[PDB]
Amino acid sequence: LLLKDMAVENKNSRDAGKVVDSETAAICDAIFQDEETEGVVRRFIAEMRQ
Amino acid sequence: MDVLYSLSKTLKDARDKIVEGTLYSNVSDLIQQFNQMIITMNGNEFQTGGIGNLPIRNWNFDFGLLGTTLLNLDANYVETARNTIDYFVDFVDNVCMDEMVRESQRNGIAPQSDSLRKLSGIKFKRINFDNSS
Amino acid sequence: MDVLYSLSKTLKDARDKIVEGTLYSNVSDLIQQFNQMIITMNGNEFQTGGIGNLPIRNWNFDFGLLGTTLLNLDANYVETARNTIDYFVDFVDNVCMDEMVRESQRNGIAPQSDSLRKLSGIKFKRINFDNSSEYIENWNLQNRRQRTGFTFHKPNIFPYSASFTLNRSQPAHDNLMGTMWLNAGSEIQVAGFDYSCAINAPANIQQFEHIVQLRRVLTTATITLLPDAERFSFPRVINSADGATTWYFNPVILRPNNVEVEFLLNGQIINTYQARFGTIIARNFDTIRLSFQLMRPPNMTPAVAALFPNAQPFEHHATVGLTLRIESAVCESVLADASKTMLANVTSVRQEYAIPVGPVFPPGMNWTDLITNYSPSREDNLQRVFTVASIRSMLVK
Amino acid sequence: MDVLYSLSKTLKDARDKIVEGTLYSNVSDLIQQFNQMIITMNGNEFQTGGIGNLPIRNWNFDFGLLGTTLLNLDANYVETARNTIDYFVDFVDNVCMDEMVRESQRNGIAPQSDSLRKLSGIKFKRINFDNSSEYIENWNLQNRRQRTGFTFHKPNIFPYSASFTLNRSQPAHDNLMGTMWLNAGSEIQVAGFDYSCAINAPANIQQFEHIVQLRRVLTTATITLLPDAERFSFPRVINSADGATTWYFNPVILRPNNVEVEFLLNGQIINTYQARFGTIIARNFDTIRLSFQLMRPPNMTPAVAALFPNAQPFEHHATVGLTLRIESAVCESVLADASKTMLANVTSVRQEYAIPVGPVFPPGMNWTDLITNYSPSREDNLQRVFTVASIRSMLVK
Amino acid sequence: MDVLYSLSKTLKDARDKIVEGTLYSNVSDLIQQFNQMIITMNGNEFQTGGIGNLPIRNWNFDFGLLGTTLLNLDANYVETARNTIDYFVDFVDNVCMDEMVRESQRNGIAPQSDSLRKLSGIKFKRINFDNSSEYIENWNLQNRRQRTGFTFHKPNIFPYSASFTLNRSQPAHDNLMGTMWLNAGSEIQVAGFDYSCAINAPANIQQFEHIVQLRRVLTTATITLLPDAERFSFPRVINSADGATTWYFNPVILRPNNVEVEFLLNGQIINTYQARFGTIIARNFDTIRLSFQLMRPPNMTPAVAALFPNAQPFEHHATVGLTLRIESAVCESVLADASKTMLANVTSVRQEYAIPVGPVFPPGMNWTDLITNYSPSREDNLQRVFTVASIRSMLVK
Ligand SMILES: [Zn+2]
Repeated sequence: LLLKDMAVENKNSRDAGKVVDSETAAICDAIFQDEETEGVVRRFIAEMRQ
Repeated sequence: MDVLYSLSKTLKDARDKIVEGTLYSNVSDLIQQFNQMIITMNGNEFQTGGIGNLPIRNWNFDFGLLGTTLLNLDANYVETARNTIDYFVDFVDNVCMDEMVRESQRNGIAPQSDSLRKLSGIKFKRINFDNSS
Repeated sequence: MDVLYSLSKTLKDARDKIVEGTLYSNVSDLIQQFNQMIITMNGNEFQTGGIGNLPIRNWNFDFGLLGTTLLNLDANYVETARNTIDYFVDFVDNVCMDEMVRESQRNGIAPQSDSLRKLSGIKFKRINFDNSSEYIENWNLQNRRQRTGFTFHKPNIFPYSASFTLNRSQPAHDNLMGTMWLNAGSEIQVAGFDYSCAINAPANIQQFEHIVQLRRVLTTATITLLPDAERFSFPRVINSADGATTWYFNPVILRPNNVEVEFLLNGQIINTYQARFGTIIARNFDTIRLSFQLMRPPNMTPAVAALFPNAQPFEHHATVGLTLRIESAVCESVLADASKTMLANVTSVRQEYAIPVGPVFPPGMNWTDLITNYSPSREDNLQRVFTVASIRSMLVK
Repeated sequence: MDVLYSLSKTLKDARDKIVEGTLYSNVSDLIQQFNQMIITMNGNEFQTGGIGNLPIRNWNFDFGLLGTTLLNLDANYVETARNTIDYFVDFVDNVCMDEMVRESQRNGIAPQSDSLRKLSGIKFKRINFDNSSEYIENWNLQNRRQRTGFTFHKPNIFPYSASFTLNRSQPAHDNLMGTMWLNAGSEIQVAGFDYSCAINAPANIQQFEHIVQLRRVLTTATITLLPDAERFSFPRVINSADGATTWYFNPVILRPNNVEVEFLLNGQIINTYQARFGTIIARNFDTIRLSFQLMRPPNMTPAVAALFPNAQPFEHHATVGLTLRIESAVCESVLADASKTMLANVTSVRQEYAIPVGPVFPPGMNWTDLITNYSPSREDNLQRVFTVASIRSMLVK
Repeated sequence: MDVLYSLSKTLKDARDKIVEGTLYSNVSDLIQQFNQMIITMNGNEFQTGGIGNLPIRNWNFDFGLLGTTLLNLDANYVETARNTIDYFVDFVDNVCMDEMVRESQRNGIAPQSDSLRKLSGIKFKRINFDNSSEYIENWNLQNRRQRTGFTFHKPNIFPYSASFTLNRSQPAHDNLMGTMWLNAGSEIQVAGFDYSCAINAPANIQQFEHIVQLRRVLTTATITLLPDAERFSFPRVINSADGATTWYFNPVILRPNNVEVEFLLNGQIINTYQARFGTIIARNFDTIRLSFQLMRPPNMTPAVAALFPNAQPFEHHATVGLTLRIESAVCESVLADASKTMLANVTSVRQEYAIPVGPVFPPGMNWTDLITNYSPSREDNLQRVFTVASIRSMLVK
């Protein structure tokens, strides 16, 4: 296995982010918006770069 | 000189603020500073001792950055870090001691050791920080 | 019970083979066993303590498992594991100790504590594994009604006994004949004395004998037998048999004559050695009989002749002796010896927690008292209690 | 360090489980571990020796892995393997020895040699496994900070000390009162003597006491306590305290009266035994106090009365004594004992290679000197050095 | 031979790791090994016994394999297994015993019995496995002709010897000078006596010396050396050298002066200690030499002066002594010691079955006789026989 072959854009956040796979992606964008999710969440999702 | 200072507050605020547990953003501003260092260093070779009973030790730099990621720092993250710190500690000790014994009349306020003279170099100034000690 | 055992070898082979770095495929077979446990446990509640100065700590179970995955182990993996182990350690300790104090006249061979009684339950049997620890090894072989066996360096078979027997005495205690000895642990020292130096004895020889009956049979014993009893080779002032006065013993030592050691089993001579000093083997015996004589020297230089007059006062007391030490032996029953810490562990846990004297063991787990009246109940309880101490020492020393 | 350990259990479980005829699958889990090693190694070069008479040999690695397609090994398989093992054996030996000689005051608990310092490196951790060897087991538990613990037979806790204390003396040394003793290894013998046989003493009783302070706490100790000190039961000519003359000791032995043994910990009595001879347990102590008395016999036969006149000269010297032996015990610190070869291994390697005296250990690794001033530095160095000796003995004896 | 070994570790690791409960996965690697055996055996036929009082027994093989199916183990699984094990146990016992009796001069190293000779056959080699049992470990290393080594507590290196040597004597035996000693097991006690208290000796000092030659080299020895020989500190009446009369020994003990212990190897001093009492290390030696002196006290209180007149009769005999004990050591040759049961096992099996005296071993496997004339043949036979005893003790104690 290899990962580049699964690269995906973490639509949100400042440091050009390319997360694991589609599902990984979805989830992020999803939660990002469920307003009742600790400020730490967006943060983590955010800055966490490949 | 001032250079030297940083090297430490770097490590202290490091061996201190970096521990199994802490949340991410409490090291963001710090982590950076750190890496910045490793970079400037890697490639340059050093030498301490040569006087009296002071062992002549050789130092080399070639360490990987960091996994600027994981949220609530996992144990594993630390240990891979602490291993890198310990080489710098054992380093600085030898650096301090080596410059803590040489005396110069004419100009005795300036750096003496081959170790430090090299630090006052410009290419290193990229490190200085938090001079509150 | 056997259950219990596992719990440990699990943890040991765990706190041992699980270190930052090792390759997974070294623990694959292990990891499994582990998890299997957690499962069987989770959903169970326990309670230990309640006696004397022993705290009553309560426990519950609810744990996640372990990724099986990863070529090698990362530090993080360990710490999340060690945290789970430490709760089990601190657990077992409390479990052992709780069953290491209770005694039962009836079934002193069965589980006691609310903690363990629950373990012998069937639903827990799914955890047994690797029974190679010498003690459990023998626990099983016995439960199946078979031939047991243990190993001991300087076993502790002789209850302390230090006394004498005057075969010829008189009020003044100026012309005595008899024996004095010290039986303790794995050693026997015995001296035969004759104040008259066999002056009026047939063939000028006085016969002596010392018999020691073991409370348990010893097999495969390696024994050191030496002439002389150093312990009884010096001047002494001793209390009389009735305690009313004191007598004087002023020995002069001669070589024991016609030494014969017999190791008997149920009255039968199994091994016999005639005047053989050094290392001898006694393969199976429940009794030791030492026979030796004092023979008046037929030829004496003046200095010697002067010690042994034809008439009283007898001022130098002719003495012959023997020393016998059991270096190692095998016993079918547990015993204290000079190397194992079992007795000390059991005795120490009871002392530390101020455990009250019970119906089976003598106060303070006193060895002499225990071995002197080594009843079946004391032995079954001792074995249970020694086996638990050995399970505990695999993790906690 | 732990690294080091593996290297061996690897080889042992290797030179052991790898023989002409075993089914592959009995080593599948093993084989792997092995190879894994070779890999991590190859490439890096080492330096051992470079001190005293110790040779400086250079080791380099260039090896091919092991089988993978086998079903019960063929002789040929072994030999091609054994050839590779032998280079590692001869290696480790040189590695152990090189780190078994260096000492350091500041940090004498860490790796010293260029050989080992390189091993603690991270890129090697990938080897560690099966940490069941009692010593390494305790090495780890200490790095994390917890309850360590070792097992010893006839522990060597008492530095050699053979002396006396005259509580009543005079130039002629014809009416002395005091004690003499021998503390050595795991044994203590002490005698109290009173030339006057307590003729003018209150209640005709002379009190004696002997205190021994251990340099380390012993727990779980199984101890033999016997009345009398045979070592001090015979006539002696001894040097006076000031070395200016010699006195005469002519003992006659009486039973020690009101014997009380206390095992104290930080000044507190943990265990106390009153006149109990035989086997006793002392569960945790750093001090032993033996108190005993000489009581003038209230009733004496003529022969006895004659030894103890109302006026000098006092020609027979009343003596009472005790003998105490620690058969086994547990200590949180490494110690020499009567069974383990660690001290002897370390001392022997240093002697054979003419290793110069260093800054930590006394000349010749002298046990008495070491235990007398058992500093933290000496203990950390001793433990490091003992653990290495134990790693070495798994392969080389 | 190695074959034999396996057979056991197979059963042990079997009767141990196989029980009502555990997961298959923990024995998968094991189960296999087992079956593999049954196969190789089945079809073959054996014969054991036939000598002395040893019963003759024939054995055949025809057994089913093992269910390599289940996820766990059900009680029923065990019982159907244990039944098969018990036949092998009762087998091996008979196999061991049968080869543990036969001796042979020419080739006293290789197998003897019809039972074992058949095992060394090639077709069975398909069974070797896990040789971590200290003894077999060394059995192999010796085949490959390499450096062996065992571990012993209170080894048994000194054949019993208790005697004296009068360096100055006369018919009346009233002014003797010489030494007396006891060498036995791991201990030596030697006393030097001078009835004249060196009154006419140069520098008023009498030199003594005691040399003991070991039959095998001991390495890594931890030794206790103490001043005084308690065994020779009391009054004795001894037989004269020619057995024609008896002399009187009335010792008074003085500290040994200028004590020097040398541990030599092939005439070379390997270790030397000057007046060092307590624990000392002797790293490699085949000879011990103890030199010590009696120095007449230059200053004497009246009581002392009275014991040592300028002219005979000499009534108090000045004596100095030493005690040396080898607590532990390593030997390249098998030896009896204070902990191992090997000698006792071999001796016991031979005694129980009334095995006739053979051409190699002394009657009764007498240790003193054996170690006194420890020929290569006796050692090879002893090692074979000790290794078998150790294989047997893994299952039968
Ligand atoms: Zn012992």
